[PDB]
Amino acid sequence: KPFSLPILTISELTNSRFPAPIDSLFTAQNNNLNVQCQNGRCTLDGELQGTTQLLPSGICAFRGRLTADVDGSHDDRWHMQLTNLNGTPFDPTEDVPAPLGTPDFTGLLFGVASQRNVGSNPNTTRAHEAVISTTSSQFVPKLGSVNFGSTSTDFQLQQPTKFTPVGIKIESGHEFDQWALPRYSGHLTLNMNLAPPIAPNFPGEQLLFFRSNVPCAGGVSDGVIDCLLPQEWIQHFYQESAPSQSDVALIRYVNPDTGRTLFEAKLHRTGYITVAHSGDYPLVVPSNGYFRFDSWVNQFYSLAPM
Amino acid sequence: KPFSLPILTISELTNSRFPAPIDSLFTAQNNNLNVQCQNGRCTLDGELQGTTQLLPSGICAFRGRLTADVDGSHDDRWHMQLTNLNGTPFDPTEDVPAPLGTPDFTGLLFGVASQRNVGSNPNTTRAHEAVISTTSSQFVPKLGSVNFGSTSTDFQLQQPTKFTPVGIKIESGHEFDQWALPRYSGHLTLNMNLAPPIAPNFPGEQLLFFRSNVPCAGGVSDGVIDCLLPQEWIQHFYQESAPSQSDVALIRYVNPDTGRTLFEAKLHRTGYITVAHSGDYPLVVPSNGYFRFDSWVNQFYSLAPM
Repeated sequence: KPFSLPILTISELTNSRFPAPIDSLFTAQNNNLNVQCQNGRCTLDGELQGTTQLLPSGICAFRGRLTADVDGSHDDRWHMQLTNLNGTPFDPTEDVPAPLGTPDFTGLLFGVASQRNVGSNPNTTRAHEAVISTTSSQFVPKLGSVNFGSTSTDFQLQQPTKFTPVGIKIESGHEFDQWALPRYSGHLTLNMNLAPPIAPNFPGEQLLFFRSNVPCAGGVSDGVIDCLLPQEWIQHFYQESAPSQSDVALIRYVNPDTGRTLFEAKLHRTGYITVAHSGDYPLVVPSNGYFRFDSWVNQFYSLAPM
Repeated sequence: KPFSLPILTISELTNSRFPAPIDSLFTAQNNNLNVQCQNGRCTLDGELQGTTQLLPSGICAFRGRLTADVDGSHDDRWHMQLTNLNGTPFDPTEDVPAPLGTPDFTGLLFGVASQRNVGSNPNTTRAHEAVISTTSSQFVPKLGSVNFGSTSTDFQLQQPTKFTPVGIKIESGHEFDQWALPRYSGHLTLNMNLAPPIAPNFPGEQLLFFRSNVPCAGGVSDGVIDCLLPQEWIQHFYQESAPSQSDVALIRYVNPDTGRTLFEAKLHRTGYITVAHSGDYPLVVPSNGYFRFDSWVNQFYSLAPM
């Protein structure tokens, strides 16, 4: 079964680490960065890794029930007992770092918490701005719960609850670090079942990122979130499950109108891209362009400079 | 090129008319309902119709700039001049009903309006709850603008602005009607370039819907939004572009574990499903099940009763 990429321009792609469109492509200078995001991780033959699931609506989202109000012990007073995103009960013994979709960054996640009542007063509803701090002592998704704070006090306990992500938030003491994983089991615990760290293994090569500037609810921020593979590619690989014939798939960025190849890159088996370049650089590419699979190669293949 | 469906269970599908997961399948009694949604419209050979675009993040979303504050003339004081979702300028002469992604229902759309400054004070940001009424006189997306109201007055004019949808809202005088199209060019205008109305053309057959219960920011509502094709199918057809060999594709709902076919349905060329059934009915199907393409048939094919 031949490997392939979907035919999608940059404005037809979704970030796999935040529900947002891709804004640009970016290659970053190497500086011993531990790149170990847990969303947007997938092998080329379609094996999802880390906390990666298929739905853009699932990325940085939560589902469960509010079971406690801990006002006066924590600023994030609303205690949310999690289920899986599909509503099945969360199983802490599953060999994953956290429930699928859980945020993989350090900072304030801004969104909306909503409820739809069951029991008496069925289908009464409410929804308000809410913030989840991924550094809070109450951010323990692998243990089965997270907390959020809100300006509104109009939340009901023991009712079905959903958190819809919208953006990030910058506050004093809460800087945003997209490459620092949260502690999924809370303070003084270490993470387990992680998708491995990623890095170029070849001299002169740098990682290529799919970059989004996501919304931010106050503070100075470019809202940058970089993913290794767009969500549509992950969805595509999952469907196709094409066997990887080598550890490296050469891909060509093409202009469909002219037919010209604009540059070439290495698409690695474990699901990331490298290019031959030195220095930070936002790629200057046409709006109609996209990657195409060329051929299987190996680790020793020398990329034409970008 | 052989036609096919993606292999996705119900909990791996996204609604094409609101960014939400599919919750259930539902067949509805016939009662001369004008079904003419404009999102989630696509032919089986991959031609998008109405206001349909590819990104779940684009469904019911807006992008543009705030260019006026009309407080004291309209409750929805913030005047948002639209661009296309990919940032290109909106072109009113394009043969579409409205910019791609525009909501196709009557009611209050609840979400978050956010901004990221350009010019001096670059990358300052803000985001607040906001509501868009699709019945407002200021809801004129085909003319190039929409308005929203907000509890916050902290919005800046002439700055890049985005509206992220979260749910619907129920207020007195603003009932929600998922099957009534808004007036894309405003009061006293009629819509143009619409994807056609849909209906069963066969005795004993009813439409099958992919149903979501979406969030709601107050009021009694089941939050039902029904789409004709999930977004992933649309994305799949767009990629494949398999020629339709007839006007009807027989599809089989299957249990992968047992191998059994649970029921059969007609997948029509113009992009909707019918089943043989009489009465409203939420389908009782296993969580692991999904549709598979069987064969091309014609209008005269008689479905096994469901």
